[PDB]
Amino acid sequence: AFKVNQFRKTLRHVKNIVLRRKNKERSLYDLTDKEDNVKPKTIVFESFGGKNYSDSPKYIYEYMQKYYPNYRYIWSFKNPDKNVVPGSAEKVKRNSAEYYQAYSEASHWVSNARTPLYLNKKENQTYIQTWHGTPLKRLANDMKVVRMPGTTTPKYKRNFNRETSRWDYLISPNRYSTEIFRSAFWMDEERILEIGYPRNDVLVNRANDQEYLDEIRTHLNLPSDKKVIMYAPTWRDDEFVSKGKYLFELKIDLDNLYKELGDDYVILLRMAYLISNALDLSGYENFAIDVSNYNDVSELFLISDCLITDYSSVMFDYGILKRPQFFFAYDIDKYDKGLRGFYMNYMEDLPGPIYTEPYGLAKELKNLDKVQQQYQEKIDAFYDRFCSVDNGKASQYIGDLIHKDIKEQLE
Amino acid sequence: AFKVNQFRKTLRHVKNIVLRRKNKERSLYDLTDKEDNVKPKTIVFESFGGKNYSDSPKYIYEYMQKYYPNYRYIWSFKNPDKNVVPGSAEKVKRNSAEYYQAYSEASHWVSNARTPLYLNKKENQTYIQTWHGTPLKRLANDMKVVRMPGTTTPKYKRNFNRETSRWDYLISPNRYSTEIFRSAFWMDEERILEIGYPRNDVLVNRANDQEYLDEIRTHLNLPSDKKVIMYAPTWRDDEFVSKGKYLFELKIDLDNLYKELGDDYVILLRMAYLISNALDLSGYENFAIDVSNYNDVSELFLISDCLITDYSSVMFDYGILKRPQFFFAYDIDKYDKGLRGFYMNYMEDLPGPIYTEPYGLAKELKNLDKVQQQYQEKIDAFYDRFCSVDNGKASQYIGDLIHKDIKEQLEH
Amino acid sequence: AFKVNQFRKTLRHVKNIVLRRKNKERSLYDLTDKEDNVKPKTIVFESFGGKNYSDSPKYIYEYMQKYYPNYRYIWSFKNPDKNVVPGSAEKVKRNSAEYYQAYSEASHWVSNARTPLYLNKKENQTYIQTWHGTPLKRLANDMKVVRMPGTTTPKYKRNFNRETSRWDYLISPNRYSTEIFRSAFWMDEERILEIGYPRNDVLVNRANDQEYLDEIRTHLNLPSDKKVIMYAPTWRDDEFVSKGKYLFELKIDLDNLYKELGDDYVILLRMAYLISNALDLSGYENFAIDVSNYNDVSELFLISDCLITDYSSVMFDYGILKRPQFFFAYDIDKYDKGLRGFYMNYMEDLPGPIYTEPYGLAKELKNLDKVQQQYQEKIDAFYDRFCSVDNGKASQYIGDLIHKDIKEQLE
Amino acid sequence: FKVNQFRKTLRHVKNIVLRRKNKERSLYDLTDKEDNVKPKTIVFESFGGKNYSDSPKYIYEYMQKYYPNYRYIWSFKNPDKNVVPGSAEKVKRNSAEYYQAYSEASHWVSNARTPLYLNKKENQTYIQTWHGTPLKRLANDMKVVRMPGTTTPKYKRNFNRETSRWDYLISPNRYSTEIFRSAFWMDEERILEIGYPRNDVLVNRANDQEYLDEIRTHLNLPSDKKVIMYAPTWRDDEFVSKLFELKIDLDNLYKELGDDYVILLRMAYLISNALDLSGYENFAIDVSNYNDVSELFLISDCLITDYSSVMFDYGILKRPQFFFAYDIDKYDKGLRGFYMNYMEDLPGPIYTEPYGLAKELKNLDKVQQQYQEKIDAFYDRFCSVDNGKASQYIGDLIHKDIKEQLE
Ligand SMILES: O=C(O)CN(CCN(CC(=O)O)CC(=O)O)CC(=O)O
Ligand SMILES: O=C(O)CN(CCN(CC(=O)O)CC(=O)O)CC(=O)O
Ligand SMILES: [Cl-]
Ligand SMILES: [Cl-]
Ligand SMILES: [Cl-]
Ligand SMILES: [Cl-]
Ligand SMILES: [Cl-]
Ligand SMILES: [Cl-]
Ligand SMILES: [Cl-]
Ligand SMILES: [Cl-]
Ligand SMILES: [Cl-]
Ligand SMILES: [Cl-]
Ligand SMILES: [Cl-]
Ligand SMILES: [Cl-]
Ligand SMILES: [Cl-]
Ligand SMILES: [Cl-]
Ligand SMILES: [Cl-]
Ligand SMILES: [Cl-]
Ligand SMILES: [Cl-]
Ligand SMILES: [Cl-]
Repeated sequence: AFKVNQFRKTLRHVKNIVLRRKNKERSLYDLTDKEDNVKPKTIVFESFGGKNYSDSPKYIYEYMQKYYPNYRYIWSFKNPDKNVVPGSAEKVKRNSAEYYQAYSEASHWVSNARTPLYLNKKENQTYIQTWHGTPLKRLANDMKVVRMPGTTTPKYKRNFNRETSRWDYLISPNRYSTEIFRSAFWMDEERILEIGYPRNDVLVNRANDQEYLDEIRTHLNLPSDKKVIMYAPTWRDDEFVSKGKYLFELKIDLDNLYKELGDDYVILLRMAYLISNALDLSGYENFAIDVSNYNDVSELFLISDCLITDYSSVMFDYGILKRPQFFFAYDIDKYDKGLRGFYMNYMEDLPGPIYTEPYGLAKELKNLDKVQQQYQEKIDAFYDRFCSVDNGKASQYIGDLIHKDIKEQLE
Repeated sequence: AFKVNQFRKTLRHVKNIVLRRKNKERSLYDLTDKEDNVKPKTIVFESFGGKNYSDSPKYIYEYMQKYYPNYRYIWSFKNPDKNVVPGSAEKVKRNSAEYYQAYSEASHWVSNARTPLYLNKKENQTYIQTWHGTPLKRLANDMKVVRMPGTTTPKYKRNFNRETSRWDYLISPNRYSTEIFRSAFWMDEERILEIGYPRNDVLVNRANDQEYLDEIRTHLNLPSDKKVIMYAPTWRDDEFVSKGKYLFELKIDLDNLYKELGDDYVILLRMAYLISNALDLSGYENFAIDVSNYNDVSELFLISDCLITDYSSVMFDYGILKRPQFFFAYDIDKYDKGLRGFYMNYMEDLPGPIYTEPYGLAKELKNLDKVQQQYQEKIDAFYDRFCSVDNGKASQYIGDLIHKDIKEQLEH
Repeated sequence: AFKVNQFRKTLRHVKNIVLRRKNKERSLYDLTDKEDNVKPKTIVFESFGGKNYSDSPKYIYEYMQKYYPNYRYIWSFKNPDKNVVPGSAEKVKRNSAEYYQAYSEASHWVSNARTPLYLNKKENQTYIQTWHGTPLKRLANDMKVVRMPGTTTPKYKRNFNRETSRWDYLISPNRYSTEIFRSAFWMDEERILEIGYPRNDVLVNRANDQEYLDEIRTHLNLPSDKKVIMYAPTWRDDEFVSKGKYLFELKIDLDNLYKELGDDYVILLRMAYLISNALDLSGYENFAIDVSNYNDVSELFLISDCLITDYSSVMFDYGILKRPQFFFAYDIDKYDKGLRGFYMNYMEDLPGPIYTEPYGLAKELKNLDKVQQQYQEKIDAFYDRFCSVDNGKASQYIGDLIHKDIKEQLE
Repeated sequence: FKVNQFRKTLRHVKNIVLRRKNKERSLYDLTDKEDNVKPKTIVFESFGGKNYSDSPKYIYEYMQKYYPNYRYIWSFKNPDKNVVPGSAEKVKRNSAEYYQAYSEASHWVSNARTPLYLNKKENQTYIQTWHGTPLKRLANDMKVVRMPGTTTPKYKRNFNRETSRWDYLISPNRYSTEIFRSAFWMDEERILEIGYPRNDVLVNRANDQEYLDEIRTHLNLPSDKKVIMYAPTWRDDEFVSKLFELKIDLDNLYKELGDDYVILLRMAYLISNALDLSGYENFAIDVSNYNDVSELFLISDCLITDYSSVMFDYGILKRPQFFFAYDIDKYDKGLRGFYMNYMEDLPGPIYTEPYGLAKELKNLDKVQQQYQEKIDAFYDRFCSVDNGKASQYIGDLIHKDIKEQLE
């Protein structure tokens, strides 16, 4: 009478219930997850595995809120109380009974990072995967070796693969990424929507919306007369030391930037969360504004006159605006010398100069116009390759597609 | 008080019974295994995860068959039928119900390699570990990376440490080794018995027993008029290609060795189980003798006039005989250039010459006595550092220790 | 070492879970129930094995609702949606996860009948048994033969003894009952609270509460000028015939009772659940009121000018009111001729006449004050033996015992 | 994965881990498939394994001669204390070997009930010889059974379960058949009226003077003396003091008959080792533990019994019987709790005092004429059926049965 798989689960759950394991919520879900639980107008959102309300899901959501308030919107979070969601969406805490109800019921899953393999994406449901940016470093399959603790390359890749096979829909911002995903994610071009990122929507539809460039600016208490510079270096293992209490000042040399640019500029510093609540910005008030904790990074872009980064997929997002970029790669030699661990030729076809010391960077920074002119060539070359595909309608395209998928399911 | 461990095993075992899983024998054992099971006069032996009747545990056991024949002797094998054990030992097949009774009951485990962590070594029993050679490559905790599929370096070292912590006694051949075990295996000097390897007993006790040497030689159908070169390279992953059906002839070049040394010598080829049954010694009959499957390596050392290896710990055992050794390291370049990946300075303090090419090896082999004087300096020095401790009396020291351990247990 | 009792339960539970047995809830309970589940201020109630909200456990629960609202009250039923409980108590259905949780946590059980042997009464827990009436017929240990199916006399006695051994306190109404309980129940005088029946409080406290008599009288649509007779015979197996679709009219002859008293009296029939829904009362309306399903038997006693019974322990409770009783023992012949199957001498020391034919009865029932005087002797003697204990503070004594018992534990 | 197999599976996990003794049984229950049956294996047991005796014996002895070729198995409580001739191997009850035997056999031969935890598959032919013509009513025909631990309905139920598995049931007479068809819930089609295999030697040997001689000197009996057998059934009433001499008055019998007779006492196993027979040496022989009872009847010139089914066996020899019913009042005054009319149609006199009994015993030949009538009426009602070829009939039937299975 009893099937073998149900049995294995039946025991697992007996063990979680009697030993008071916290995963009892999960095992129950495994036993009772039926293809019949799906409610065609329940859609579940989650971004970066629950840290945020943010990114492509946010916008795919905000659009679907203005055009179909009639559906049941659920968001998932690590700490639902510490997040704020506009509209009629209800929120669920990761790993609670509600969390699993939601994922079981939903006809659609919107997400921008991997969702856990312990969740059944039934053949009954559509998992739309937006991902979170054009790749610069190699990921998934294309990685060579991965000495990540607790997990080995083959196992890590087997698992990443089990997860992409669940992607009914994978978004792409460009053929560069489409070409890449196909190999890296074990995808079939059939399922890749080359429609651009919904989070990048507002880079197209608002680049000139002054009352809105002003909300952002006066939200951050930014000076009335000063142009904006964003700096966003990627995380580097290296630089962590001594409990993470007192850091050494940024290599970009802040005291310098204050001397050279303090009159004409202000610098939005966007660091990793560990450098940030370790950074003392005493006596840089109204010059360096810490911006690492700001929810929506696309808004930061809209108000920036240029973007200093190093090895980061954000250059591909900012490029939509065709503004100048500088690449402050002080540790470019420690990074393989001439590394092909990069899907692109970093040494040639990015839209700005590569600086290793931060002083000719600052000087150059004085006159943006000379840089915009000098590099207009490489900046447009960049815009056609990696940015020429966003409509401003990406949130629309996905949201509509959902809707469409859910009229059919309504027959 | 609810016993949360006992619960986890009753479930696991219910699972194995209902699903017809083969580990059902294992999970019963785990559920039911009490200290009260141990029979002070039961002793288990296993060598190389149950592949052989061989090595230290063989000798530790042969000694005991002769001086304490009244204890219950159980040997463990992957395939007991395909193994022949002298004396009174009963044999158990691994992962069979008897395998488990035998380890549950035994007051002493003897092994020369790792025994599985699913077996419970109660506070009640004594796990004596002999290991299987003086370390040259670095092992266990001393390793840097281990891209061994299925397991990550931390979780492999974790497990190893789990195993060594169960070693009540660990045998050692030399102060060199001891220093290393204490680190590589997480050992406390208290538990190390620097007494030499029981398997190396015959290398001392019988090295000049002519009649015994002759049983070994004629058991191997060797010429009478010819001296013996043994060749034992280690396993190389690199050299594997094409299903393991037709290897390329050994780098040592048999054809050349034949021309050069065919008149005075015969060469004993001791390879890995794979390079062996791919080899075609057609037309090297009575010169190249395949000897890969010969159960007792120590008997081979005894009849061997010199040894050729590369990076093997067998060089430390054969050193006991103060005979010549050549090191054909054809691929020394592809092993890190200058590799401290060894506990010793491989380029300097070993008992013979290092050859990267097999042709000047052959020549140098034509006159063993020159090599023996040329290197008597180094051969002796290598003996003082790695072989000085072997008594000949090592199966005795373990045999004794055990019996002495098991009178104590037959009183209070 | 190996905990064998636990092993036995783990196997049992594994068995129920895999086979989809309804008792899986029970066996989980047995495996996990532990002394530390007991919340000192949780108290379970149940009456007659979960049939009602009624009897002593009710009058205990209602008293603690007034003076000790702070505690957690749980009531147990077969069908909780079909029972109504005033106050703060939660209702658990029998044999359900919440029922077992309830008995696992409670510091005190209250019941008036036997509670199942599969519930563990930990040393931790105080089990109060109020029982449900002064014995007439002989019960438990004092029985001679019990040919009840599937179970032999020894095995029945063994299980009853198992139950009484967990009664931490047993209520008794009179020395006569104590004498008996002590033997029939294998009880220690020490554990017998001889305080009367809580369910019988109102017969002391409220006999004269003219406004309360009325709520009860108009609850039953009783005519105004008419006096009230209550007939309540015990169940007789012999009489059951024909699936229970049509009984031969009651031996008491309602047709006659109408002609004789249909002007002055109304008669309240309290019968067994099978005789009651087989009774045709066409044309006895406003004379014969079926009152079998009435929830509170004491309220009926209060408004009863006299009780007609036969071999029931109700004669004992109704005695507190010192009103007249008639014993219509039509079948006294069949019951042994001269049976000592009764703890008391039925033939001699009861508070009224033994009629074996219902015609003399009716006549006598015409003039009630003549009966009252004729027996005001036998009636007082009976009240001095069986009813002289109830101060109507019985519900209180128990509530305060519990409340005291659970102050001690809170330290 | 079946629900029945899962229940057994769990049971065995329990028995094995708790080292219960029924581990041997739960295993049997798990692995017992129809495929285990070996057509030429036959199991014998008599009285639940206390003996090598009775009908199963004679069926076995007969097949030991005409079919030495089959595998014969006998089941005992204490195999090391029983002597079995011929090829048969033996099994101890509730051992691995016992469940083997019973799973493997194509035929079970027994004379009393065999346990319900044993699986009688469609594959197997269970033959019940039972053990005697009923005088006390049994099984379904019982009124009340206050046997401790169990209830009348649950007892009749379990018995009905056992008889439902008797493929063949043996019967000594129409009178028994009548009673079996009702008392054991039996089909008349399944009853073989052939008489008792164990009575075979009462027909075939009664005049074998050399056999009679072995039996007689086996017991060290005197040569000039005739032989009386006394076989009073058991009475619960009479157990006391963890005894009092027999109500038959051995002293009197020794006085009145000691010079012509010798008296064989066949008692219940409990009165046997409470009896002191000092000073009756060579008059009263205790014969209560003698393995074979048909050999006793053979050498008995008469039988003194009371309420026992042995009168029906001994009848075959048309010899005088006596019925010392000293306590026939306690036994219900006039009880029809008997299938027959005791007070009438039995082959002998009902005595209630032992003294007129002793006198009548003096001259057997006069007893034998006085009663020739009633003795014949008795041989005709209850013993006419016995061929002396019963053992033969089963033996062959089994042989005849297992030539079929062999195709
Ligand atoms: O019978 C089990 O529940 C326990 N088993 C089986 C594995 N468990 C672990 C799990 O929860 O994933 C479950 C199982 O696979 O049935 C072994 C374990 O505890 O490590
Ligand atoms: O009843 C059974 O299913 C078997 N067990 C009981 C089954 N339970 C224990 C219990 O119900 O008493 C656990 C198990 O399935 O064995 C009794 C036996 O030995 O015949
Ligand atoms: Cl829906
Ligand atoms: Cl022992
Ligand atoms: Cl094998
Ligand atoms: Cl460990
Ligand atoms: Cl080797
Ligand atoms: Cl358990
Ligand atoms: Cl509490
Ligand atoms: Cl309900
Ligand atoms: Cl309610
Ligand atoms: Cl009562
Ligand atoms: Cl009526
Ligand atoms: Cl099934
Ligand atoms: Cl069983
Ligand atoms: Cl066969
Ligand atoms: Cl029987
Ligand atoms: Cl059966
Ligand atoms: Cl019988
Ligand atoms: Cl006597």
